[PDB]
Amino acid sequence: QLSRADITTVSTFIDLNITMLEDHEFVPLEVYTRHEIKDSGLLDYTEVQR
Amino acid sequence: YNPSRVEAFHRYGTTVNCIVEEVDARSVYPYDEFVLATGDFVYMSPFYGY
Ligand SMILES: *[C@@H]1O[C@H](CO)[C@@H](O)[C@H](O)[C@H]1NC(C)=O
Repeated sequence: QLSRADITTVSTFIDLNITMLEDHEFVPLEVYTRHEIKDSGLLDYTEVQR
Repeated sequence: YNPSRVEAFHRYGTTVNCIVEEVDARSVYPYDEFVLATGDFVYMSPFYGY
């Protein structure tokens, strides 16, 4: 009696590798926050009047 | 009102016009002060009271 792995084996199937799409996490990103846009002005009427 | 016309003389004429208006007040956090529609600042919390 001999084991099943003692004889050479050939794959009769046509392998098809399937790599699922990895999960992705999106982080917040802004070129200019609303605070930066407000600060872009040279003068602010609110602060000047205050 | 202005003074009556008297030759080569300076005159002072006072005018007092009572005015009452309904203005929209605005305030921001910490709400320690508020502004008026006329652009005048009021350094008092809108909720101040006894
Ligand atoms: C992936 O597919 C290939 C054939 O494209 C196959 O040879 C391989 O054993 C498969 N599995 C792994 C883990 O690479």
